[PDB]
Order: sequence, then C-alpha cells, then structure tokens
Amino acid sequence: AIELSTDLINKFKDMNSSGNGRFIQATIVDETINIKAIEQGTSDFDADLDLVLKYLVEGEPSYILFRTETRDDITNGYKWLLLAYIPDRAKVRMKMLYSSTKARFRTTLGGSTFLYEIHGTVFSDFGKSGYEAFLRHE
Amino acid sequence: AIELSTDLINKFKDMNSSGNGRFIQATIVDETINIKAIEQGTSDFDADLDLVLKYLVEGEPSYILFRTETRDDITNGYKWLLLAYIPDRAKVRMKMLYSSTKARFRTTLGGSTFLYEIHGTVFSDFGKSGYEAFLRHE
Repeated sequence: AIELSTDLINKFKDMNSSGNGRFIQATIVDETINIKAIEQGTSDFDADLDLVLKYLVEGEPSYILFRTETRDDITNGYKWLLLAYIPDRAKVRMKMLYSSTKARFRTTLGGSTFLYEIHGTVFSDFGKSGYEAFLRHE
Repeated sequence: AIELSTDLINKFKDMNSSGNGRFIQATIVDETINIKAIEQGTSDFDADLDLVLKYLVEGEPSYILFRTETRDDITNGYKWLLLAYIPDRAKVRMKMLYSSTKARFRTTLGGSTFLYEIHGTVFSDFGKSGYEAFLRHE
C-alpha cells in the first residue's frame, strides 16, 4: 500500500508537538504520501480554515492535515482534521487510491490524532463555510 | 491558563492610551506573560521596526507587542502588531508554550488591538525588511 513518507511523519510530529504551524498539504508521489506545502497560519483557527482554498488545485486530489485548537493528551500535541479533496472528475484509479489511502493517516499517526476526517469533492466543501456545513451533518 | 501579568496589562494600556513608547518584549515565566524589556522608540514607526532586532535573543522565544501609528477608534488608542519569535531550535515544550499562548493577547487586551499577528523563526522575519516581506505576502 501507499505509506506516509518519513519526511511527512517527521514534519507532522514536529508541528503536532510544537504547535507552530496550522496545516500540511500532502499528495501521493512515487510510493509515498509526500509534503506538498506547509502553511504557518495564525492563532485564529476559524480564519485559517479559509487558507486551505489557496492550496487546493482544481481536479487534483490532495490531503490537508489541519491542526485544531484542541490539545491531544495522548501525544502531548493537538487533535487534527484530515481534509481529503478528491474531486469527482479525477480518474477512477486516482480517486480509488486517494480514498483507500485516507485510512493510512490514523493508522500511522495514531487513532487519537484526528477529530474528524472530511471528504470533499469541490473547494466549497472546505474553508470556514465548508467546515460549518460538515459539522451541521456529522 | 497562561495569563498576562498585571504589569504587562498596565504598561500596554498606558502605552496604548498615551503613545508613550513603541514596544514591549514579553516572555513566559511560570504561567505568566511578563515584561522582558521596553523600547521607547521614536516618532518613526518604520525605523523603530529595526529596534526589535536589538532585543531578540537567538534561539530564545519571545513576543513583541509593537505599537503602530494607526488609530484604533474602539480604544481611542492604536493598532498593534503581535510579533512572535519562535525559533526552531527552541525546546519543543517552549515552542508549544509560545505558539499556544499567542491568542491570550487579543482575549485579554481586546479583539480590536492587533492589526496583524506575525510569526517568525529567524531575525530576518522581523525588522522593517521582515515587515515589508509580511505585508507583500498579505
């Protein structure tokens, strides 16, 4: 199966333990999930949700590991959101690979890590508006 | 929670109401944010941004509450910058403490206080050149 890259695990654990950034965008490259981009963000979780919209590329699946304001006692870090942008027009092989590989985050980083896993197919499924819409139906 | 010291609150409110002084450097000691240093500065906001580089200590996290010349109608005072110097070589515990505590300033001093929150990890993220770099990235 596709595994998280060592670099992605290291950067995640660093951001989780240090609280010193907001999100990591990752894509499947070669045999691994690799860092695509890192957003420092701010102390404002709500404002930072909208920064995701600047990193998504229409029609290209990507993951965003988005740090919440809730601490995780188990890891002495934070709870996260797993945002999976898997647009419907992506080829079936790529949609199946991104959909099936979602589970690798909790298995690799720990079951306490993710408060929510949010599957979206359009940019408007994300940002602050998209998050509030997800919460209304979770 | 981590709370601002009474001395820090009072000095901030005095500088906000009088315009007497340019910035306060603050550090977290016990569970309190304390004054580390005060810079009187000048009438030149732009030039005074470089004075921050004289107070940062390489590898030691600190905050700078930096008074702008922009009016805050809400407080009959000024808009401020929250500069957070959180270098990567700081202990994970200290990076987490300084990262997680950023929001305490707006919560305590008032939501209208800060024009911008600027996170940096190296001296070149600050000064006049670092502020211009922040503004250019918007």
